[PDB]
Amino acid sequence: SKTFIKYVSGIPDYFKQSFPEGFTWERTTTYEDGGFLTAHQDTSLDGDCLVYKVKILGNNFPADGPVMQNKAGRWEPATEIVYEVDGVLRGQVLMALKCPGGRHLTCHLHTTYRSKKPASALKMPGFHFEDHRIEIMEEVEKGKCYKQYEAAVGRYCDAAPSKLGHN
Amino acid sequence: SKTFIKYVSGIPDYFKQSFPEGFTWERTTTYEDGGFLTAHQDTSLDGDCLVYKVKILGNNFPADGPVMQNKAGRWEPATEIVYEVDGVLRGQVLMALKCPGGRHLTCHLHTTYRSKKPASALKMPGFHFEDHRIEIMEEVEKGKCYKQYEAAVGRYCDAAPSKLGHN
Amino acid sequence: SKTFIKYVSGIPDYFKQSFPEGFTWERTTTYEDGGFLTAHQDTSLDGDCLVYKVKILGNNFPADGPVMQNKAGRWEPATEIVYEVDGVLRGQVLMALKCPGGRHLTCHLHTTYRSKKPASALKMPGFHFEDHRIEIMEEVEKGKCYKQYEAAVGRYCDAAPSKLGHN
Amino acid sequence: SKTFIKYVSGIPDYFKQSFPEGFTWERTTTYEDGGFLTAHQDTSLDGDCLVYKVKILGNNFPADGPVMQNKAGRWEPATEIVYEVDGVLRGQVLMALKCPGGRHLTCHLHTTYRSKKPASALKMPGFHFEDHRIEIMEEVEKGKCYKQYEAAVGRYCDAAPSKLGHN
Amino acid sequence: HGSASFLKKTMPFKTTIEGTVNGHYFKCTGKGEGNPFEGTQEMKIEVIEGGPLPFAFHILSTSC
Amino acid sequence: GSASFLKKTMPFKTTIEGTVNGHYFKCTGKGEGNPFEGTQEMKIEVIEGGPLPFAFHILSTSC
Amino acid sequence: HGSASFLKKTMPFKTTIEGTVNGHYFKCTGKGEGNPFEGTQEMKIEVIEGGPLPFAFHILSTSC
Amino acid sequence: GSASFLKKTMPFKTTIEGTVNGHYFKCTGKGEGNPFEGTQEMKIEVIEGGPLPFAFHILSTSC
Repeated sequence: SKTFIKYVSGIPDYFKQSFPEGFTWERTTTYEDGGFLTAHQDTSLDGDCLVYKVKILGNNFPADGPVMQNKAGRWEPATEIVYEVDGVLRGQVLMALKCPGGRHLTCHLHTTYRSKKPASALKMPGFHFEDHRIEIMEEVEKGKCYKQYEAAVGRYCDAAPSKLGHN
Repeated sequence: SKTFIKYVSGIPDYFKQSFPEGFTWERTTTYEDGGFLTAHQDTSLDGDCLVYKVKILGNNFPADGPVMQNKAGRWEPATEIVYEVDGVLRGQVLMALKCPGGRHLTCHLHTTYRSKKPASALKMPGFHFEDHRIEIMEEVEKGKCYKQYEAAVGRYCDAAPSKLGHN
Repeated sequence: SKTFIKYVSGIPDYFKQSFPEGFTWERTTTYEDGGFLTAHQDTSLDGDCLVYKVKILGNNFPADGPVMQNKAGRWEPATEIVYEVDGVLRGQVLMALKCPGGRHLTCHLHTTYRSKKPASALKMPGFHFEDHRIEIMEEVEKGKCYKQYEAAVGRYCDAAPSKLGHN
Repeated sequence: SKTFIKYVSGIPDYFKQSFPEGFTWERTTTYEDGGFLTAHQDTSLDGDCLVYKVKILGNNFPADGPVMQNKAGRWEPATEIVYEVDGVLRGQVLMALKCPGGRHLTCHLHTTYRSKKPASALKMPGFHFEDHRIEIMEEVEKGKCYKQYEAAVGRYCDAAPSKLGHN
Repeated sequence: HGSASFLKKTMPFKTTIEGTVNGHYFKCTGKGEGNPFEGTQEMKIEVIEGGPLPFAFHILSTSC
Repeated sequence: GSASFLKKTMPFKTTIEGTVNGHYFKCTGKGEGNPFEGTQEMKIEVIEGGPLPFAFHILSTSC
Repeated sequence: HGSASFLKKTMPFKTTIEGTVNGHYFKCTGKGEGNPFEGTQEMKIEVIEGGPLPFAFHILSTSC
Repeated sequence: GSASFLKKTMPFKTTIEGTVNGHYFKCTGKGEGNPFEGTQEMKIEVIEGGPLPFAFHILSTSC
């Protein structure tokens, strides 16, 4: 849901720039214990309402792993690196499931984000970071209904500044 | 199209044991230059005719690479390792796409094969190899019609024998 | 050189806690174009002076790639995820070479950090992030002498705060 | 110990062509549960006796996994794909370590083989397979002495023939 | 834009998710609202086919 | 007996739907092979999204 | 510790690096200084064997 | 001719040094095989860092 990001430091907003037409994204997440989750998504704007259409194919999750055992705890926050490739945006991020017991199960998301606008109509951002905080606020019903929150910030690595004036 | 395999030596045939219900497979192929191709398939039997239904999601192929440029050569043969995991079958194989300039673009297939029969009704094979040769026999119409051949053999490593009584 | 990190928000400092005895680390970096760089390092404290001993094995770098062509530009900043595993610390980080021309070449570092103190003498940090800024301030002589700067901050994802009080 | 291979069909022998100077190899093996094992080797000929010098760096093996627990079973045979890249030889192979509980722990070897002769003095092989069977014949002393056997054959995919005249 | 007074403070969204994971088919629908410039959002997702999910919902979080 | 449902020569047909790098496509196909001999051939037709803007080779193992 | 007045403001370091990358052997030495609690540092690295490096120095940055 | 330096049966010897998961070890070994037949055997001795605290199997391909 990448339309909802707070960009700081003047970083161009690829997602908001892509409307009214919208954008797509495509992703494969590789889990450290063998699982793969691939997804394609369409984002359009129907009047004032955003509409998402997502297709998913996941496979090779180990029957004894936290996913197929339904023994995942919660996602840690994460920081995606986002940069221009082939005139579109690539993102990569390492996420970590904090399982009940303390152990983390990590995964690596590989994403391409594609505007429905031509690249010449867009101001492309340089290399930057997107913090993502995703949280289940409520398991309404165990494998049936969930309330989810996300906060996201697009920024540079300002905590350790460059000695050369680089972002 | 895994129903078409010549098995030798003792090796049980997971696929031909799965009828008339059939089987599914799920796969993610990772390409060395960043592409991912994920597929799920259903194999059924409709009175003497095998019926395949396939869903594909592929992403992150480089715009400047042989796949998106449509300048791939041909597939080499390959040897899949196949073994029981979680009461179903897992396979892994490295394939290699010959491309212009003497390049080989390799990829790694991660597959789970699931019979529609209960595992108690099946004689599961031990660890073995499936040699596969896949060849595009004709580009009938540039990017609209193709003819493809495959030969496959399920076997043990006969050429380099064990000294300990192992297959 | 992990002794030089500014920890904020009360995060325990695994590295400074490990002295006087010191610590080791072990790492494999996998590059997106096929290269691998593996390193083992010993850190000890000789009076007031830190002493590092590092062994490196790198392989499979493509002859036509930016590394073997000596056509790397500069490292982007990066953010490592750091967390406890097996009573020691694991880190993972995605780095990106900004090559001359704009294109980024990424890699994925997989590290274990091992105190020379027993785990019962240590306060282990929870899951957190380490920002790293590494910069060549001067190529004194092309493949012979370099002046390098680094800044590093250990922190939580504070820009996108939790709605549940999690770090 | 790649000098010991039986080649069939037309296939040039990169290793036996490399004498008396010899060759090197460089490899990183990635294990599905996170371990990495990197090795560099030098092969020389000292009057009738082959001499091997090996350097190893391994890391990130899980403390609770079969390797660090010393509860591995045995290696299955495997088939390496071998082809020319950058005027030297590349190989890739998937190996599978049988472990207690009917587990197979697989890994992926990425190798570069470099003759000490100039590439102009060598007849380079086409793409082919090397079948390898490696067996620990005896644990003479628990973690202090072992006897190991290997058989290898360099071949084409004979079992599943081409219909287009390809090896 | 001048100031925040002329930006849309909130924007609703709807989603449909269809997929298969380890051979299990499911479909979800979802409804939510967010603040596009503050970068926050909330949504409710319901599994309307294939529920209850035989795997952890968490593997779907980044797709919703 | 499961394998009694199979014959020495068998036909097959396929339907493929997908998206690769944002490009939607659909195929059908029809083949025949000898299952116990391990050989097969088929003809695949791109019925939507053709001519494909990527190499057909990436669909070979899915057909 | 009470206050920063009782922490070591700076600490020197020395390094030795030995390795092989794509069949090329090299050795480096290095000397530097950093501020352990401010999290900053600077060093000079010299290649004393196998120079000039036939690959980008950048692949050694995280090992120094 | 390169292969003229080789014989139907040849000995070999090895030296291995490494660190795995922080554990230093050293091995030597001696073997013999038939290079053209593609068969070989060897005996490996851990001379430092033994008994190894990990499975020997991870060193098999390096020996």
